[PDB]
Amino acid sequence: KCKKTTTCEPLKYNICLGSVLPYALTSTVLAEDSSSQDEVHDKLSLWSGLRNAPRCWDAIRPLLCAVYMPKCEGGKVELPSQGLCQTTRVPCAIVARERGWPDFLKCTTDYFPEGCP
Ligand SMILES: CC1=C2C[C@H]3[C@@H](CC=C4C[C@@H](O)CC[C@@]43C)[C@@H]2CC[C@]12O[C@@H]1C[C@H](C)CN[C@H]1[C@H]2C
Repeated sequence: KCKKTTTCEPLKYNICLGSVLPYALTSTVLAEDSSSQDEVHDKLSLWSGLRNAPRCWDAIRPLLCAVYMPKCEGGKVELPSQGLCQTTRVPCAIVARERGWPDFLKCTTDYFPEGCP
């Protein structure tokens, strides 16, 4: 569905690349490059190397937050939508040409299901 069974843990940080998150629990299961919130914070630091291109940086940040620090509640996590995923393809093409999107950040419907509420 638009949710995935997981383990909820309390957010280590209330902040995701400049934005305050209106929830308290999260999970790392969507970010398949991170096995803890420490590594999540690490990989987000690396993602911050993109803020020299405000074009992509303004687009990719909701995506990064939705994937790396998603809202968890009752053993499930909110999955990022196809709509959100698609909006980053063009303005963040620099990511694709210089190293390439990780598989969990590519716009397949398994990671980013269409028609989410
Ligand atoms: C910021 C940046 C990126 C960090 C991203 C990478 C996509 C995938 C991952 C995997 C993820 O686990 C960690 C973050 C990482 C490495 C993306 C590629 C483009 C760029 O790398 C260039 C380096 C260059 C020196 C300057 N310009 C830099 C930027 C255009």
